[PDB]
Amino acid sequence: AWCWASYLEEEKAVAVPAKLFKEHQSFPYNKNGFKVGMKLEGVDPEHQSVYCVLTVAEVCGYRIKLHFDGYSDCYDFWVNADALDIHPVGWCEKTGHKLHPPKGYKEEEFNWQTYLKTCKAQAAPKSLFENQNITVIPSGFRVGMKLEAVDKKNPSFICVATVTDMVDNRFLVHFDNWDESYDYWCEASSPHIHPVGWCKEHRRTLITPPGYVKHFSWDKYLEETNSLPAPARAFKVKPPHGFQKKMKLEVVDKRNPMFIRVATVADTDDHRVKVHFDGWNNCYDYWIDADSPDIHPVGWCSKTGHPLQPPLS
Amino acid sequence: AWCWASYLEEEKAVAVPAKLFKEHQSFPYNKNGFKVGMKLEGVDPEHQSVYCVLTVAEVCGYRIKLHFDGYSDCYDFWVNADALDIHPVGWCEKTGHKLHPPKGYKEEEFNWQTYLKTCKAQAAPKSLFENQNITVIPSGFRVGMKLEAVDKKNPSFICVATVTDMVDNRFLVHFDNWDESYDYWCEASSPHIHPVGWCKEHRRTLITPPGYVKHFSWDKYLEETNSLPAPARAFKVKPPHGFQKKMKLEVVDKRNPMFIRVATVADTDDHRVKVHFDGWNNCYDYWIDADSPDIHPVGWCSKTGHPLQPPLS
Ligand SMILES: [Co+2]
Ligand SMILES: [Co+2]
Ligand SMILES: [Co+2]
Ligand SMILES: [Co+2]
Ligand SMILES: [Co+2]
Ligand SMILES: [Co+2]
Ligand SMILES: [Co+2]
Ligand SMILES: [Co+2]
Ligand SMILES: [Co+2]
Ligand SMILES: [Co+2]
Repeated sequence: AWCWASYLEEEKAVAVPAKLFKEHQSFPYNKNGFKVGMKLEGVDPEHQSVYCVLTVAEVCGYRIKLHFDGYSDCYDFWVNADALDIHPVGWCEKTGHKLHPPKGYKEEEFNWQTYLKTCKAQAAPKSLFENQNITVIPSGFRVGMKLEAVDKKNPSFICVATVTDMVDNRFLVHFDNWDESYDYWCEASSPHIHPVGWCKEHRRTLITPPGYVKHFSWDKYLEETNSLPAPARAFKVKPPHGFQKKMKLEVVDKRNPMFIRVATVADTDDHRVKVHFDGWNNCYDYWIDADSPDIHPVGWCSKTGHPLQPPLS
Repeated sequence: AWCWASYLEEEKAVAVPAKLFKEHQSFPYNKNGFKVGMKLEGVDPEHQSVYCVLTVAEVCGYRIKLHFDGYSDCYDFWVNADALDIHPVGWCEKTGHKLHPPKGYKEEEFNWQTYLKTCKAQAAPKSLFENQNITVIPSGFRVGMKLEAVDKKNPSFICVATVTDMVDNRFLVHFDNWDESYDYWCEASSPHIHPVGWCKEHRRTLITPPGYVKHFSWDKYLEETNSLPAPARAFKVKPPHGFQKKMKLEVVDKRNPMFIRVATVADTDDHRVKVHFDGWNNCYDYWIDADSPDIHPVGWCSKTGHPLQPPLS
């Protein structure tokens, strides 16, 4: 019978200290009020500019598995009870964002009120959303501003981007003249964004928009698109995460995300940790942002009622 | 007879745009009120924690050559009329900083009033100091806070440092357990400073203080020295400078600093430009911070009454 106490002893090891985990990573303040069958609205994680109709398909401790109504279960995904890119039924209508209805339906005709009755289902209550009354820190970022952004789907490339929306303390990065498939949400301290002129001065090759870098001028482009660059003072410095090699923690199995496993910090860089699942081969290691809501301190699973997968026997 | 107009034409070249130069680099707002013989107080540029008695030895356009009273002329140095690390007679006494008197004198016995009469000289008036009433931007930096700083004298090395003083919007970086010879003044956006934990996560080797990195803990050290780390949010992002290769500008000859020469941006990095003096061999090129008060737009010398050395014949 395995426990963290004796495991730390035998292994002569140490946990990543609790104080290094941020609010969404650490022990939650409250219970998981979500119930299977509850419906809500959510950003499609692979199409981050798109809002979708979602149902809680499963609940596990402080986490929920969400399902795209009327679509295949292969798209299902797990987030914690306090996730940021989920909203209550009605939020899209309230804020004027476009809501993708379930499969078979027309966007115009969809009507939550009738849909909830048909499905004999309740919407998750508004109290559950940790994002209903977020304290808005002042920011230099505004919709329309341009900048230089890593393509998260191809992180080798830095590209011309624009802020196309803002919600609470987050904003949506969109790559000019590309499909919205590559959009992503981040904040002002993101290590994946830089002011215009960054690439040139760091000897990196800026990917310019399709239909247009050996000539490209930011100035000409800003002028022709009647746009402003995000001011440099708007960007913030990402605090060092302080995670060290060999420290222990609990982390979601990216590949079988129903599980959380005992893990070790194998490696570290300026904004990522390389996680190793104890007892597994090293080819199951992987890199994840050190601020990720899917890594947690020792004890998280216990305190929140989620099973911890012990080290592979 | 050489002029910038015809030189730009013949060379088929372009000036660095005026708008890229910062306030201390660009055309000044007022004349140079300094006069030879005027006395003042100044930071010793090679010992930046030390204040010294200085005399204006020469005036050229908007610049002044300053002399350390009673010491060798080899120490003389040039700054612009609006320099930051010069202060009026009496400033050290006003602010409680230690003033190094001229050679031969005792620090305690030195007395500006009697010294000015003996030398039959006037102190530069307080109006001349662009630093007398500087608008103080709010900052997270406070005296005592620790951080990681490049050694500017050996910029290969990042080392453990502390903020040991603050004046207007600048602060003094001091390397723990080293001589003060390595101190230097900077601001919150300096590319030479980073929060604690930076080095470890960027695969750099932090130089720890003498008398103490394969074991070093920032936490233990902060605790034992009863000190706080400068918060990450206090650091700011250095705006890209926008200087491009082949662009023309005017710049001080670092090696014979009485002269300002026609120059070309030869190379660029994240915070520096490599200047080339037109007509000279490439072995006279050198690197300088792109925010340096010694590089200026085409026309600076004309408008301020400083001679421009044309391209070497
Ligand atoms: Co569709
Ligand atoms: Co577009
Ligand atoms: Co797709
Ligand atoms: Co990254
Ligand atoms: Co970094
Ligand atoms: Co002395
Ligand atoms: Co010291
Ligand atoms: Co010395
Ligand atoms: Co440097
Ligand atoms: Co940089």
